[PDB]
Amino acid sequence: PFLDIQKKLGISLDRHFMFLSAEQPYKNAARCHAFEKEWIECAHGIGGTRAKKECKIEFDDFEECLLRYKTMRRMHDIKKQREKLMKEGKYTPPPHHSGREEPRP
Amino acid sequence: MFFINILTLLVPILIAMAFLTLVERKILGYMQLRKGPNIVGPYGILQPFADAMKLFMKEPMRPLTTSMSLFIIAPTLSLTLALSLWVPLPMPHPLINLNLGILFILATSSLSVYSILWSGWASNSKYSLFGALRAVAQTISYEVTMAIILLSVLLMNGSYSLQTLITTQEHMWLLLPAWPMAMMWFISTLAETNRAPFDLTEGESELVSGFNVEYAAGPFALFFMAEYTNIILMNALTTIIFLGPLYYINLPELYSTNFMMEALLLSSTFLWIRASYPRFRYDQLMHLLWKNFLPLTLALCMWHISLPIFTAGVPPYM
Amino acid sequence: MPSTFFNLTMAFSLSLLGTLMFRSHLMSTLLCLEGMVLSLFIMTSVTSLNSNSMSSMPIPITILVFAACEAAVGLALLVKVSNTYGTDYVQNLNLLQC
Amino acid sequence: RMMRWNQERRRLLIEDLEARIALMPLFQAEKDRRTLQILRENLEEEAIIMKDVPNWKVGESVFHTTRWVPPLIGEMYGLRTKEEMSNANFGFTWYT
Amino acid sequence: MWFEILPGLAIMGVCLVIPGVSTAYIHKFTNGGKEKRVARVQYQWYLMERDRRISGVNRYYVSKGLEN
Amino acid sequence: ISAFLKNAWAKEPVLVVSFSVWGLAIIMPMISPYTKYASMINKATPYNYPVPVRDDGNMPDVPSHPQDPLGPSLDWLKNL
Amino acid sequence: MNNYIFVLSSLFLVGCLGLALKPSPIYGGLGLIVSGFVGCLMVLGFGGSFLGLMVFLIYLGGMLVVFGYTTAMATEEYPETWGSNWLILGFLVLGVIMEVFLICVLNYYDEVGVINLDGLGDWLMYEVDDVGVMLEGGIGVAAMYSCATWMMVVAGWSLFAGIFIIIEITR
Amino acid sequence: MNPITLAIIYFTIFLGPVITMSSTNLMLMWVGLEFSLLAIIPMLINKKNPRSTEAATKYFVTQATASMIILLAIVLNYKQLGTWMFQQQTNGLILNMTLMALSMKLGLAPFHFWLPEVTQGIPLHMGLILLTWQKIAPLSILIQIYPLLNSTIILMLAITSIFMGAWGGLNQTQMRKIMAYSSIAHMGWMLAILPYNPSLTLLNLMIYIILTAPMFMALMLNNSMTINSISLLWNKTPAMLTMISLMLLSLGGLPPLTGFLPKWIIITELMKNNCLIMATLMAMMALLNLFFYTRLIYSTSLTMFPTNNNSKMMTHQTKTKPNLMFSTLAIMSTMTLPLAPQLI
Amino acid sequence: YPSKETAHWKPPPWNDVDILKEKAVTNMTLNFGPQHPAAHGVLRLVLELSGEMVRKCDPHIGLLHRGTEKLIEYKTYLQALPYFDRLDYVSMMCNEQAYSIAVEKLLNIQPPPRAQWIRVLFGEITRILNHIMAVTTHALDIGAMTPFFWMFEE
Amino acid sequence: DMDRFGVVFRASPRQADVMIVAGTLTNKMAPALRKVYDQMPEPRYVVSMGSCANGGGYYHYSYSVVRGCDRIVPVDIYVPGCPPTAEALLYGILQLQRKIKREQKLKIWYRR
Amino acid sequence: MNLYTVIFINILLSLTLILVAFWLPQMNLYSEKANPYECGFDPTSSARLPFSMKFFLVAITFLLFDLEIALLLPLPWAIQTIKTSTMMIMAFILVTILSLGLAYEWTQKGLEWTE
Ligand SMILES: C/C=C(\C)[C@H](O)[C@H](C)/C=C(C)/C=C\C/C(C)=C/Cc1[nH]c(OC)c(OC)c(=O)c1C
Ligand code: SF4
Repeated sequence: PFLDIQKKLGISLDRHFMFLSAEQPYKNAARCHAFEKEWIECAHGIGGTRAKKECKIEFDDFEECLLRYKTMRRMHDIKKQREKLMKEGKYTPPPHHSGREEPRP
Repeated sequence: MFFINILTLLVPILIAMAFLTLVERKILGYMQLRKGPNIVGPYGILQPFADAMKLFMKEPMRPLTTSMSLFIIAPTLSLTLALSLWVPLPMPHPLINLNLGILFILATSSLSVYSILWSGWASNSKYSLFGALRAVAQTISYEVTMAIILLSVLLMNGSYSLQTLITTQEHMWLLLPAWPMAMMWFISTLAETNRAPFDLTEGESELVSGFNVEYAAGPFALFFMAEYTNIILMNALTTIIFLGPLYYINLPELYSTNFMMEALLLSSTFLWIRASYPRFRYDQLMHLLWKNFLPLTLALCMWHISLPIFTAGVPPYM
Repeated sequence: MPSTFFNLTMAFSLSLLGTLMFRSHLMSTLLCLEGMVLSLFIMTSVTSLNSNSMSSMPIPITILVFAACEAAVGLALLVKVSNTYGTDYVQNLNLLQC
Repeated sequence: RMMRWNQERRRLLIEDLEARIALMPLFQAEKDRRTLQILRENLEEEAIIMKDVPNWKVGESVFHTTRWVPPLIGEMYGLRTKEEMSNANFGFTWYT
Repeated sequence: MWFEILPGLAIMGVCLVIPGVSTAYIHKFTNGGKEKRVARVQYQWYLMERDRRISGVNRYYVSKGLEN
Repeated sequence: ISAFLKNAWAKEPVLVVSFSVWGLAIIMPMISPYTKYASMINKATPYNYPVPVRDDGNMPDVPSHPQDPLGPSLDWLKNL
Repeated sequence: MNNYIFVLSSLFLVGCLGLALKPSPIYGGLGLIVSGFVGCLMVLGFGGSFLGLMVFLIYLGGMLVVFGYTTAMATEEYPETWGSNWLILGFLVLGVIMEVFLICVLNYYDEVGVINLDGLGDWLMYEVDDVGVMLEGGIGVAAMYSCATWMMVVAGWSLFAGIFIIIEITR
Repeated sequence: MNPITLAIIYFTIFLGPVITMSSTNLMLMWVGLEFSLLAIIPMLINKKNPRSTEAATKYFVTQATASMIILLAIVLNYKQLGTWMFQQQTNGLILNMTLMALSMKLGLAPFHFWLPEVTQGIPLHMGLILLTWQKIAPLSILIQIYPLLNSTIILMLAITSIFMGAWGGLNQTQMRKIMAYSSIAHMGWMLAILPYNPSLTLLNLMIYIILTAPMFMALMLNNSMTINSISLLWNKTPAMLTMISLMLLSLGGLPPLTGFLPKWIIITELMKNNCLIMATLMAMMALLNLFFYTRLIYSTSLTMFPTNNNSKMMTHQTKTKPNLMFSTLAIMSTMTLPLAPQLI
Repeated sequence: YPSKETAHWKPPPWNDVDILKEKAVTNMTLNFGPQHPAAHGVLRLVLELSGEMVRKCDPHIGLLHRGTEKLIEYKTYLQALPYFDRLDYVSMMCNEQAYSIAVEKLLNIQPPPRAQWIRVLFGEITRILNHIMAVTTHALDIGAMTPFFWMFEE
Repeated sequence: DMDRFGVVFRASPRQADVMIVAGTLTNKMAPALRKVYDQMPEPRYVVSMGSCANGGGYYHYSYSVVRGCDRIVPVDIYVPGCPPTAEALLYGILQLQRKIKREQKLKIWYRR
Repeated sequence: MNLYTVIFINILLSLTLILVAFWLPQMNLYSEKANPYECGFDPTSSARLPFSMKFFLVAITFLLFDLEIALLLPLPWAIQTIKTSTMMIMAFILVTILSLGLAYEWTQKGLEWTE
């Protein structure tokens, strides 16, 4: 920060709930805990300009966990192809996806 | 079968409203050294139906200065909220089991104000607007105390669920721990619902029937039965919270019966109070309910925060 | 979720467009500010519930607190404006140019 | 009296929670193998669906990492019906 | 006289008693000799979804026991 | 000042009760011995799974089983 | 019921749009109330009860004061409803139509990534904890009393000092 | 105002920015900005006249929107990255919206239209605080995120602030607006270099404060608010013309005075990055910033204007107002260039 | 620098206090009319309101003006007596007592002891009538309605 | 007691089914009476009560009196007296009840 | 959907009831019955004019106290934390601060109305 009075005195008024992997009230993990932890543990000691390209894989995995865009694309593609095939009459959905399965437990 | 449940929850409440009107008139009569209705039925058990039918045969008033949209929509909202408030009520097993029932009640009532407050504006007239602003003042007065009272009371229950109060009161009532909170809750239920001595919105001698002076027919009837439904609701809330009846898992109808008894007692108490006292002033109500009730309310909230701790009586989260 | 976040951001933008593009009254501007507050609240709350970040859930209550204090002082200024000019209009406030 | 009663309630709660603790493992095991079953079913269907499109790995990931990333209610229950999708959401939120 | 108020009070009471006993018995009738389940936390919902999927019929209130 | 409080108990007894109850709420937690069992009871509640621990071979005080002698005996919560 | 959340979001957009067109503060407050209701409903749809209930309560208690004020200050002889102005009615209709056309446009230039009409309701809750307890909203807010006690003091100071500010502005 | 209220309000004013500095959460940052907002309005509206009501309403309504926009930026960052800090790999639209709202908070052009109005609508104090202390936290936001800002609008806004402040102060007979346009120009000089060694931004800030505070005191000593009122100073308190002259000629940056150091070193660090013609334009409009200061100091120190008959009463009586800090701040300005390497 | 637009611009005041057309005090007006149940019979009572508190009261009576005095001028002294019963219509016997006393004074005649005694008796009965009336109607207005029904039996 | 019969007052004329002209009607108070009768929503009835309202009464020949509410509102039932005993007004109210009992409206509608 | 159903049922009850109230009866409309009441006589002005409110400060502080309620209301969950001292002190501070503000307003005559 501008005036690191917290680091001066060792207190944490606000710098302990800065992100997701940070002390949820009872120990319930937020989603992308692992991804954010890994990104942050890569980007430590480094600052900025070097972390933005030496810790890019981990940030990209985090971004896909949180915003989760490529899985939307993947399922949308699978669904679109399925609808095309069912319209053409090529695909035949099974019982365990039409609503008739043997429940496991 | 859920729709049959809706029936068994809704139609008897409406008959209860209708006969509460009769009970009000007759109790006020006998307190006033007279007999109320005893003509139209054997002992006047048809006057409510007569009033309803006659009100729905009268021509409604659509004035010229009015805003017809809010005008027609306000009684709708009034009755809808009065009738949705009965939904989570555990008597003992509710129709809709919510985890934040008291917040549902609070928000529903704070929205029920807007029926008065939009009908008064839409009905373009003076006494109408007077009633609306008096409703604003009334709500400003009572809402804070209602919330903090209810907080302090449930601070020994452990949740906002209404059904947990039954187990909180398995061996005792919450009236002996909190009779002061119960007093103030009662008088805030009396300020809510616009019931005497805190009427101050249809104050026939100050205003000429505020927020209903331009309403004649079934709309006015809707406002009427909304009021007389909220009365029974608030008595039901007081007797679920403080006057906890006996659950007895094998005998739940016992809970329902004792609930009936206590709710009737507290409603008759509302009517009694109408008959006994004169009306407050809507600034004297503020002075009362800020300068006497809110200090003691905050002090007793501090007390009820301390009390689970220094007694090792912190309740459970389910 | 992306749909509703888009819609909520467009709602914020509409309320911002509103409070920028003035009309005669000022109360309407204050209400547009309240609407922006509300959309921001819902965005924060939905992000927190999605991510299951119960550590950030104290943020929207703070938003409501400070926004209501903002509304309070705005309404007090409105009381003063009416006591001066009488009619709430923002066109009467045109004497600091000179 | 309230003190003593809430004292007992905080013990009945201990009992209930301890039962929950004792039965967490069975539910966890069954949850695991059920999720894995559903994912294998999705995969065995995606294979026959997208057998024809030019460049498509059927069990491909969206992550550079290799560790277990638990799925979510849309990947799972994606190819399934609308009732299952609308009970995953809106199932607890809309009480029984 | 004051006992001429008890008719209206009686209708009122018979009408206020029904919403409770009716809800209780409807719950017992649909769910079957059982109180309607409360699911205040996700764990209870998990238990009920489980018991649904155990039944063979999509009903959480059959209570399969030690016959399995 | 005793006379002042004597006057205030007659005129304006609502604020006297309020200040009394405020000070009582602040002072009584300092007094009781039961005040400390509250945190202990809130701690005892197992909302989350007690995750087991690997036997390093140097965990004597840690039990090998639920109903062993070791660990925090919750009998202080019984017969409190 | 898969388009539930999208309908709620669209209704909220329309409420805030009719707000931004600025009729008298009566109908503006009506719009605030309806939009806060819708906000509560979607916050519940995403698994949050407390936050929605509190938006509803706060905005109701606020629009009460707005009514009390606008009857005194922001009142005219003719309060200018939405229909009062042909131009406002036209911009309202045009705004609905424009947002509909915009949604149908961005559902084309990107198959998915901003809006998914095709898969709608499939991406709401994102990894619920199917087995859980002591997990609702309210624990996180109650952390204002433990592990986030600076939010509590700073908010309390805002309110406290706001009282003095009110008195001074009004005096 | 009773003392309890003054304690509360000045504590809040002091704690707004202090929370803004000593906070890593952007949301507590926003909280501090809102304390600065809330607590200023009582003392703006203290004298209770239409001018004060208008000033307070304009301030409030302009700052609320900027606050909401900053909160939007923060919430969009939280959605994007699940954190409460503007990292790298954020969206330039978020960062630029933050910059726009912060410029509206400061008073930069083309968001400058409210500052001279508001400043004229309020006393000399509450112009000092508004122009000095309220600028410090909004600047702290930018200083904390300087390697993330786009180096294009950051400079267009600076250039617009320079030009418009110069041109506006060219024709203002009112002094409370001259100070405002000076603020606009100096914030322009700051914001231009803020992506380039932000230590110099704080340098210009400190220099600007040290120049403006004693100038406001000078105006306070006789409640001078006009060229004609400051011109009647060769009779009332004529021992101040020396310091007023040197302070104005430091504000309009002339070399031997330390008010040229910030412009000089800014031009240095801008020519070290091939930002040449922008610096040329800025340096050439600072001259017009100097012109009206020169006109003013003609009017008050070099070409003594007519006075009145009733100004002899002021000569009979005595004064106590110079707080002993006017001297220190006026002499540490105007005479501290040879110590510039220790300032940088 | 004098533009065309800044030509009408006037320099501000020295104390930052502009002279204004102080807004007219447009108090609100209300007919607390005759149908109103608190209007004790017929009473227009135009009153001005700055909210819900009264800045001016102008009672426009004239709604039970018949012309009793002119009709009395046209009637005899006995024919005119029931007008006095009908003037104050909750204290009837006292009004006719006053009229009777006046006509007796004009006649230089006194009534006997028994008549005077029953006259004062019924005068005090009228006092109890009107005091019941006043007290209980005042209470009705204020909100307390049971004294009315308790005392109207008496 | 009137509430025994279902006859309770309401202050607003729009929540009212009947008006009882219990007093003297003056030239200054007649517009108000007619405004009130108008504002009453139909079905609506009028009871003239007392000689001063049936006819002009004891103030028939005066300059400020209308010589009957017949000229301003249509009266359904006339109650005589100065004053009429409340016994008598009650008789007249029950006579108005009997009048309502024989309205035969839907009958004639069917016979249109 | 149970709750949605209950509310729709109540809604439709109210609307059917209003439909009956409007389209069942008979109508005889004319301008002298559809104009505002004002007790027999005519209004001297419109009701859409300023109604000076004399408790506005009380309204604003009610808003702030509403926020205080919103801050106090998480306590039933705050009590099942392990600390039970920080929450105690912080709730004490919040309530005491609110009471101090109420006392300042009271003494400065903010709860009194603007005569
Ligand atoms: C539960 C029942 C209720 C609340 C009813 O409203 C009450 C019981 C009935 C009333 C009030 C009857 C008649 C109305 C009326 C407006 C009379 C005129 C009047 N009123 C007076 O005083 C009040 C007088 O005072 C001397 C009068 O001279 C005159 C002429
Ligand atoms: S009692 Fe006689 S004088 Fe009085 S109003 Fe009736 S008829 Fe007229």
